[PDB]
Amino acid sequence: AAALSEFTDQITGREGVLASAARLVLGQLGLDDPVN
Amino acid sequence: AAALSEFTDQITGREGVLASAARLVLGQLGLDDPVN
Amino acid sequence: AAALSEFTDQITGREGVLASAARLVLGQLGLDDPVN
Repeated sequence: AAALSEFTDQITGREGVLASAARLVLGQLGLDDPVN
Repeated sequence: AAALSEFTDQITGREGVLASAARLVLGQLGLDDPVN
Repeated sequence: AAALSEFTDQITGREGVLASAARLVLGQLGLDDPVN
């Protein structure tokens, strides 16, 4: 009953979904830098 | 030809879409703090 | 009133969306070859 495949698939699918969506909404991320 | 309505609507709608996607993909954001 | 930007943006965004959907629904495309 190894069911890790479905959780990995959904994690990858929503990751791709957010990556595709956030590219064109001009939502910049990671503008911060470690300055401490 | 005041078309600002459509750009404002799409910005808000895709912002809502990414917010909806964010919560259930356990993607924590803003974990950083200003420590400088 | 140059509005080509919004049509280009939506075309690219939905193209990215369909590409994102394609690669986990195991929908193989282009399996055909020109054999004529």
